[PDB]
Formats: sequence, C-alpha cells, structure tokens
Amino acid sequence: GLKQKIVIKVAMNCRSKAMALVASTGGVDSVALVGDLRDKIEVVGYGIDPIKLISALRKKVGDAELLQVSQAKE
Amino acid sequence: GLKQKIVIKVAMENCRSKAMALVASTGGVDSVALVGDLRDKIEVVGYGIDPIKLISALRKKVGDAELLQVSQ
Amino acid sequence: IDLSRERDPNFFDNPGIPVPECFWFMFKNNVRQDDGTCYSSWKMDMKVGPNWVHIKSDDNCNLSGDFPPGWIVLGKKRP
Repeated sequence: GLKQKIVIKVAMNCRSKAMALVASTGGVDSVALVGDLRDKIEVVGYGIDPIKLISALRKKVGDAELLQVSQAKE
Repeated sequence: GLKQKIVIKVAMENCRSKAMALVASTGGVDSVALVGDLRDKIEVVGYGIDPIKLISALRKKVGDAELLQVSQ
Repeated sequence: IDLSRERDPNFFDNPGIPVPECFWFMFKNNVRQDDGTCYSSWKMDMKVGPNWVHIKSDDNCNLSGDFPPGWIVLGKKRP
C-alpha cells in the first residue's frame, strides 16, 4: 500500500481555493469534493504529509480537520 | 446540469501541479485525477464544466492540451 | 439505525487504485454525522468525535473499532 487516502473536512469560492491548494501538493494522484454537503476533500497520492497539508489549509482557506487516513491496496 | 467526465492530455514539462491546480480551481469541478501510466492525462468530473474555456486556460497557462474524452 | 435505507455516500473512486468495496456511515446518538467508502478485509484510521479510531473491515465490510461513547461507524456492500 504505497498510496495514501486522506479525507479532510474544510470550512468552505472556498471550494475552488481549497481544491487548488490540495491539487497543487507533491505526490497527488486525485482530489475530490465528497460528502452530501461537499464539505470534504479526499486526496490520494504518495509522500503527502497530512500535518503540512492541514497547516497549509488553515493558513490559506480556513478551518480544516483531518478525518480519515487509510492505505490503498492491490 | 448533467454529470460530465472530461479527459485532457497535457504536455506538462512541475507543470503537473500547476495543471492540477488550474483544473481543480475551475467552475463546477467535483474531482481531478492524474490517469495513464505516465500521469500525463487529467480526468475531470463535475456539473456545468465548459471544456472549451478549460482547454483555452490550459494552453494559455500550462501548454499543449488536447481533448481526449467528453461523456455524460 | 438501518443501512438498507441510508442514501448512498457521495464518493469518488481514484482510477489509479482499486475501487473500495464498502460504504460507511458515522453517527452520534443515531444522528448521521458522516459517510464515505473503504476497502473490505482492510483497515482505516478515522476521527470519531474526540478520538482517532483504528477501524477494521472484514470481507463482508463489517467494521469493528473502539468507538467513543454515543458514537458508531457502520459498513456495508457497494452495488
């Protein structure tokens, strides 16, 4: 499971800004707005530091909370 | 109004991050995924995405960009 | 709580990795808080109210984890 799945709740046009910031991170394969309110970003990639990502989001977009970290599997 | 899937091939020589940022910031976008073994294609899903402007943007600010797919 | 009659989660399957087998739903006093997908016969770490919980999936997408009081996350089949 070399690839990580990270789900982040963001106070969120903040959606486009939050999406651009995460999309621009090194190792990213995908970003997706998920949940019924589209108030979550799921990122899949390699060598992504969730702590740096949450910090980037909080200084740039607004409140953000790590919700889910799992591996992908083959 | 209809759920669209758009695949765009982009030159991208870290032009990947700039390209993913741009698409990810476009109106009506729900998801952006690097696809193909060489991760040289962007797959975009959403509602009300304009593929003509999206392509214009990518050519203007990242380089050669080609429409491979539009479906819904 | 009843998963047969819960609206399917708003999901995105990355094309570069296998499709996750399970939908999941998080409740506090039965009031749906959250949802998403996960791999069966697997595991994830999830923020469940105050606490990080290491949630195990079996191959029928059943989810075991030490959930804080008044919280649960439940798993199931995707079509």
